[PDB]
Amino acid sequence: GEYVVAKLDDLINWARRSSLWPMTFGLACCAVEMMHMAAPRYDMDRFGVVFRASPRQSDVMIVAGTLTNKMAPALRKVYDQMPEPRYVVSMGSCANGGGYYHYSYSVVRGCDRIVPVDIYVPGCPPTAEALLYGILQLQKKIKREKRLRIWYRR
Amino acid sequence: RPTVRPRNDVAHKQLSAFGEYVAEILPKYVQQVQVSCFNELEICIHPDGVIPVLTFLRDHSNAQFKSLADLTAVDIPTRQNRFEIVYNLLSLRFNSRIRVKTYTDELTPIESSVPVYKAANWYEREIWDMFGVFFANHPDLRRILTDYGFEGHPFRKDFPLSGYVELRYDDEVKRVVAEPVELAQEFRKFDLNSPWEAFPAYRQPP
Amino acid sequence: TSVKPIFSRDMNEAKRRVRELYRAWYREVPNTVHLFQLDISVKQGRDKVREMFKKNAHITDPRVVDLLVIKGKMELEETIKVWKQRTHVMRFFHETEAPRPKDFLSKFYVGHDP
Amino acid sequence: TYKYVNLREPSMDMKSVTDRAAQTLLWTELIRGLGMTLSYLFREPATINYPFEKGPLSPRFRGEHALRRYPSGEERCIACKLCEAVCPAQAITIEAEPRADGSRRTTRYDIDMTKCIYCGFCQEACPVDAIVEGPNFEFSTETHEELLYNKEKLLNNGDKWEAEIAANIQADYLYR
Amino acid sequence: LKKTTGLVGLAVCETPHERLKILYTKILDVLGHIPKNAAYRKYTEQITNEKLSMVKAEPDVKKLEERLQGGQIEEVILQAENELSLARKMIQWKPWEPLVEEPPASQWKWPI
Amino acid sequence: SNLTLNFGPQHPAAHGVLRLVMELSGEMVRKCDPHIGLLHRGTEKLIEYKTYLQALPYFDRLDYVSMMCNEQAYSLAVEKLLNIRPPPRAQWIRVLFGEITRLLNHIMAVTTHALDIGAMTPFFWMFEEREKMFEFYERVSGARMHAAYVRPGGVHQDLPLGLMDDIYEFSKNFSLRIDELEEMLTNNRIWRNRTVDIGIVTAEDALNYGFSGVMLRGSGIQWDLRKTQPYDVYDQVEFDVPIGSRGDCYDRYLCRVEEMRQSIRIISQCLNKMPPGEIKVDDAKVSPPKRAEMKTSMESLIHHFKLYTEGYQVPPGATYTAIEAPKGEFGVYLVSDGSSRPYRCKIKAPGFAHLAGLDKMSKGHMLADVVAIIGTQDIVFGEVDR
Amino acid sequence: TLEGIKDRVLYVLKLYDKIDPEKLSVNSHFMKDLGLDSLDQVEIIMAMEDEFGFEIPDIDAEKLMCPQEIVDYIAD
Ligand code: SF4
Ligand code: SF4
Ligand code: SF4
Repeated sequence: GEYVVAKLDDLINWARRSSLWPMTFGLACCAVEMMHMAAPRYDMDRFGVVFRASPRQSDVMIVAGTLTNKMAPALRKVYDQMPEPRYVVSMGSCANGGGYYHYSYSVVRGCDRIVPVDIYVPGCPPTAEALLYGILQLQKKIKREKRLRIWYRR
Repeated sequence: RPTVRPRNDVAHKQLSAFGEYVAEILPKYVQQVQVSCFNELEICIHPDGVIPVLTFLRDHSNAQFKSLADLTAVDIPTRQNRFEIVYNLLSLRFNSRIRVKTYTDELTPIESSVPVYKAANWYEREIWDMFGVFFANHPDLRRILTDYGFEGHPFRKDFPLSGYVELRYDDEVKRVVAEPVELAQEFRKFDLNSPWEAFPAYRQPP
Repeated sequence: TSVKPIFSRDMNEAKRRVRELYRAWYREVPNTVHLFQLDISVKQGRDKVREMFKKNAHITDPRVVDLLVIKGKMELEETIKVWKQRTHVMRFFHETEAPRPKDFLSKFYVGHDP
Repeated sequence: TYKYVNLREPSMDMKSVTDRAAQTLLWTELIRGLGMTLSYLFREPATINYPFEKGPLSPRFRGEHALRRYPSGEERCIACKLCEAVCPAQAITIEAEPRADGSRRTTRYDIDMTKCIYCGFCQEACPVDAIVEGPNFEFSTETHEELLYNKEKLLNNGDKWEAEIAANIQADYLYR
Repeated sequence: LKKTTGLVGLAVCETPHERLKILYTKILDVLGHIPKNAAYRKYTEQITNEKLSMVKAEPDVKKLEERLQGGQIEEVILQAENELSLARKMIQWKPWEPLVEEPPASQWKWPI
Repeated sequence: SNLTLNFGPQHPAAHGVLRLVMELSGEMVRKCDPHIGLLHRGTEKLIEYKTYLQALPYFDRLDYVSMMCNEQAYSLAVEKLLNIRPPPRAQWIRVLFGEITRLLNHIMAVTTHALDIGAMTPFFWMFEEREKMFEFYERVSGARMHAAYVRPGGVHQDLPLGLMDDIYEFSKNFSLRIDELEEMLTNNRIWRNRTVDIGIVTAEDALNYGFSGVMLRGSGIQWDLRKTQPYDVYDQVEFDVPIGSRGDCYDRYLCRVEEMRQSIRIISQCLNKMPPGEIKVDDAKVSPPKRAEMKTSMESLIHHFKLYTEGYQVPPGATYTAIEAPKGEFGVYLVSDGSSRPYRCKIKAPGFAHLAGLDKMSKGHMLADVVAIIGTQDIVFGEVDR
Repeated sequence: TLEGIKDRVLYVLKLYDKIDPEKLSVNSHFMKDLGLDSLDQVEIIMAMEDEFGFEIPDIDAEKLMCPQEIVDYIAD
């Protein structure tokens, strides 16, 4: 029982982190470096992170750019339509905490006011390599999960 | 001199002569004509002259300002007519630019220039949205940049930089909500102006 | 005091445009509640409409009334055309904002604001 | 000077007509495109084996911030607040007072890394090379709060990365 | 004859000289209804008469174009059409009249 | 009926989110209503609380594919109000990196234009080239994108030794890369079926709707601000302006591909004609002195201190300054009140007028032709929304 | 059916909550007597519009300040 649950989490954690299908909100600048992560030099697809997905087939949402008050409701709705398990990666200063528009009347001061965030990737923009480091950091975070061990001990 | 921007005397004479030309032809509306030291010609007109002046500059054979490069507004609260409406036009035929300026206040409508330049359609929506200046006879005047339901005109000098409300998602009502703005760190106002005059050539009289 | 008008040339002309706006807003509330699936009642929505018109009752400047009507019509269009999302329509009700103390003693206890 | 990108008149002699008919019926211009993607399949890809391989950077790279020291170990920063003044994002917050030895030093030095635009203006404004953007770019965190650096974090970044920061400065200070 | 003006939506003209003569004559006719002292009439009449004289003397379309310095002859025809439209509008506007109103004292002062 | 085009494609794309409210009858588009503002961040109001140096990085983040070109426009506007002149080597560097930036933009414009239509392979081939040009940005500035390199007065730093040879190496092979792109698209009957006679705009309508750049030149209008109203050293380089004949998406696509070839032609001249000397105006009341001077000279330290706190004061006045940005005419109406912070800064984004013409250009087209038409205008909502 | 007009008109006003029926007499003035407000009258005119299936422009709607006037307008 205890042994099986440990190896079973190992399996599903391996599957979910080895097949991370992202939905990217290309909101602004940071989406350019996001495209460079899909470009041949880094080739995010080689890690199992597919190129195109669809909101309803996605595992991770990458908020790549500034989130304005006008866009906030639409971003929350996409997050609400994602099937679980779902993760959010906050990419760049704007999505992290408002960044260079932090004091603007029309900017959400961090996307973590709208959705829960798993990883914060600093930079303006973070380099494509910095984003890839954050994506591989999220895989390690998933590798640490213990859904069945916790469930079995309820 | 290597560090000093050179002067162009021929364009200053040319733009001055054309400025008198426009003043002589449109005396009903033209209030002032001036050319800057970097050779930009500005026509200051009564707001009633927006359509006649812009039509003349677009269609007249010696003007041919076919392209509306930009249309914006400047807020100067100390003026009775706080809003300055600025038209920047381009003439491809004569390889020249002209700036036409007028004015209005919070309650006085300006005539839509969409009939002269279709380009003006969105510019006027942006001026309405961001300064609250109404344009009469506009096909579809509504906000263009701000959020739906946004109150106030953010580019006015007396609108606070961070606004009055801010957004967050609230779990109790399961939607994004708007609340009065609170800042964990207030924006730090800086007084940067030196107490010594920099440019005597612009000194105002005592 | 001779000024260019917006639409109305006097307050009686302006009051007419105000009443048409109220009719349009009054009739749209039942549809608004349904299309956006609001959880307020139609009576609640109409009470808010009355509240918003009420707090501008003191105006005696026809130009200011025209702008108030102009702004009110734009808001109606955003609602009629479903440009507003559910969040936008519900911002008139401030459901998540706790009541603000109004009397002297209540404000004295909480802080320094008057 | 100008040129026409699409002002060619097709030749209507039967030979040229038949050439265009063969292209339509036999898809020759579509076959040609298949050759180009085929030629790429047999090319060496441009992918690098991250994290075992890394993208090339230069000494000027603007990465994570750090506070620097003199060789004696004394802090370079003298609380002049020029970096705080120039910061385009108002991301720096500084407080200072006389140190117990009378030295002009900071008591607070914070950089909100979620406000910062990583523009490097602070390290240009600094008169003593105290604040720099280091070469580290792999410092993403799991919480927002971990990106609000205080003076202890920034001093530790300086002690952590000084070996490389000093070399990068040595390689670029003659361009500054 | 050309094959194209080079400008999308602008068609070649088979009879440019005759079309120009009509348009400049129509402009001068419309300019007759503007007060004699209006600067618009005096200036518009002067440039129109200069262009019309050039059209009279030069029969070759290419050679006429270098004289007018107005681009393709179809562009020159289009401009004459706009001038004719403008002249009609100026009759309603009457911009030759005295300034409608002075601006407030410091309307055009900068810096404040 | 009534539709709403999605915010963005399912594949990763960097140009912003659009809310396009569409009227259709059958397959035909009856009306397009672009609802923008989803990336409006109040840049122009923020600039009013910044000194002239502090506002420069805001311009990298407008058309955030043409970073240094946006910087150059702002720098030219400020240099014009200051009445100073950047040094000749800085001007050559600014034209050199202006054309490198034009390559960056046109690769993004053309390959994402194909990627949205479904031709996705050229995107991957050409962003390996963009990756190498990001390395040029990072080597002069330390940043791959938002360099803040071009500044009023010149450029921040001088080219590192060995950079020009590497730029030559890249430029040597680039024309072949354009050739491979054309092999996939230029004569492809499917690509032509998606682009030819799509979004036709007449020369007169283009001017009155406020278009610029390729949107004008695709309709045969012979206008390029680098030729007619040259800035920096553009009057010392030789290049041809591509002109279209049919005013449609296909002619504008060819113009962008030819403009890429001319950019390589211009870059070749900048590499060969780069002169020696200083990189920022030798005028320590505008451009900060060298760090070695700041640490030895009393005057230099004072000027360093004041330039990095108060900033330099700009004489009162207003200018409209525009350049031939990769996306069309990019201008700034900059108002100075005599202090060290701008009083007003209106940004003229070429895509603002272009997206206002989408309704016109899409009349009587299919729902999928709207995809191609927003593609051919090359819209970045960072510059449209500010 | 004129006499029915009175019933429908007077019936609709009964359903309106702001008018206490003890004071609802066919000749009662909405403002002076019943103490309604201008916008309350607009709500009544809209209520009559649904009952009788036709519109009432503001020009005529502002002249109907008691039930009898409504009856006169509808029949005419
Ligand atoms: S974090 Fe920087 S690069 Fe990313 S969207 Fe914001 S300003 Fe642009
Ligand atoms: S890099 Fe720029 S934004 Fe970041 S702390 Fe330094 S000056 Fe401020
Ligand atoms: S880091 Fe440098 S610029 Fe900032 S306060 Fe310290 S000494 Fe001054």
